[PDB]
Parts: sequence; C-alpha cells; structure tokens
Amino acid sequence: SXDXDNKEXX
Amino acid sequence: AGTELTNYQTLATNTIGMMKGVDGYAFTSGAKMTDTLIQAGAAKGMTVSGDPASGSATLWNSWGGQIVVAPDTAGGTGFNNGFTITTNKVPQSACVSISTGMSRSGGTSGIKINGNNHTDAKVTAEIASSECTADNGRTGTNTLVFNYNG
Amino acid sequence: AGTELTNYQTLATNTIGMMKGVDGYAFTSGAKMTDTLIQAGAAKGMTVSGDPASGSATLWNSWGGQIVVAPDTAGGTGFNNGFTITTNKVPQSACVSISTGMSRSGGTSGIKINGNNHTDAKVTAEIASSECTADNGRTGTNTLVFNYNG
Repeated sequence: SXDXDNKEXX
Repeated sequence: AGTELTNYQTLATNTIGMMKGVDGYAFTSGAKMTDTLIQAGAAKGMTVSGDPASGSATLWNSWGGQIVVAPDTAGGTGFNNGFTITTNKVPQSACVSISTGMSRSGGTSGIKINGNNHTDAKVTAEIASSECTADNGRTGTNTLVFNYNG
Repeated sequence: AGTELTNYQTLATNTIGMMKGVDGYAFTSGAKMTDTLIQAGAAKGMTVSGDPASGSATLWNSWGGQIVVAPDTAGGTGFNNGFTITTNKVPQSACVSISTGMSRSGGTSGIKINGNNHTDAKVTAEIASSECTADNGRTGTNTLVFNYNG
C-alpha cells in the first residue's frame, strides 16, 4: 500500500 | 453493473440503511461514519485499512484513492442533510463511466465531478467527458462526490 | 493502539479477500506474500518501505518492528489453507491492548503472544498482562502472531 494507494488521501 | 460502479451503489444503500437505524445520535465526521460502515460489513470486498489519526477503519477505491463517507452537517449555508460519498484519484475513463452510471441507477440526490455539482442527479457522458480531467501518467485526477438525500 | 488494532484487522480482511482469488498455487515465503499485499494497497495505514518498485516491499508497525504476512503450511490437495500476521518488538502496553482487542474482535483462528499459542483465539487482559513482557528501555520485546482459518 505500497503502490496502489496514492499520497493525498482525503 | 460493473464491480466499481456496484461498489458505490452498495455502499450507498448500506449507508442509507445504517443512518436509518441510528437512534439518539449522529455522525459528525467522515472518519467515524466510514469506520462504522466498515464495521457493519458494508465494505466487504473493498480494500480497507486503519487511520493513524483516529484509529478508525479507512476505505479505498479500485485505483488507490480514498473513499470517505461523511455526514452532511452545517456549512454556514448548506442544508442538504443526509450524507456524501467522496472518492478521489479517479482516472478519466472511470470518472465518465461511474458518474454516468450513478446518474442512471445510483439513486443519488446529486453528483459532483470536481467543481461541477449536478444537483439534479443527472450527468450525461457528454458532460462527464468534458468535466472529468485527463490522467497524469496512470494517476487519476478526478474527485467524485455522490450526495444522498438533500 | 487503536490504529494498530484496526491495521491488523483490515490487513487480515484484505488478505482473506486476496487469497480467495488464488488457486493452483501458494506463497512459499512471508517476504513474497507481504510484498504482494503491499502492492495491492492492503496495508495503507502501516509503514511501507524496502523496495516496492522491485517487488521487495516490507511492512513495519508503529514501533519499527517488522510485520510479516506468511502462509501457514499452504497445501492440502484442495483449497488454500491459512496464513499468519506476525508483528515484532511490540511494547508491553500495546501488546496487552492489541492481543485482547484481536481476541474480542473474534476474527482470528488463534492468537500467539511470544511462546504462548492461544489456539482458541481467546486472550484476556489477565492473560496478556502476564504473557506480554516488559520493554527494554524504549524497545518492545513482544512478538504477536494472528492466525486465520487453521
């Protein structure tokens, strides 16, 4: 989650 | 009909049911509302995790963006109660298909694509194609919000 | 340890979801199984490092102890067996709250605290307090293992 799973998020 | 679209529709109906079942209290944060939904088994099949800030369970869409189910409180001018389902980092292709799909069978009280709020719950592919922004590489740049009963 | 508890519970749920799709093959090492899970975004709330771009991503807990998801003797001439989620160097207080929390959550098929394997998946505060060992300065000395069917 890792690669799958941006850095932003909400 | 597809998995992704179905995910949003099942999430919405399960949330409507959960809110209807609540008596004596109300959610005040998306963090808590989403955690409760997850604990209720409403997100089985979707990727979930834990929030370092609140300790609540978090929900995550098929592209790596987050999905937050939040109650509609007071926005100094807002009054459309109910709740919203927000999903980010949505690729352009999915943005058009999901937004239109939710317009057709999502039973929403409004659909927002980035800074465009279709309060009539009607979004056509022509409109979505224009409002949904292009991807940056393989990264989606769209934020969709599905409003329920306002 | 609220976030920590939610992290292990969701990681387990995500792993069960992923394993339902595997047939005809099995993971032979925690390193590979854990990297695959990280790739799918099943460990968002935890610390990810190592080299995910090379398929060598590693998972860490809040205290810098390694977390490993590994197959539990995969292979039974039929369907996939189980797996374990091991978390290392867990501090005393956290060990008690996490072990009891996972017991109450009721989703495991067993909980281990150091060399104590509670195969009935029942761990009380009284049991944990005793089996969880004191920290060494600011370093946790407990290894927790969560099992999952079998």
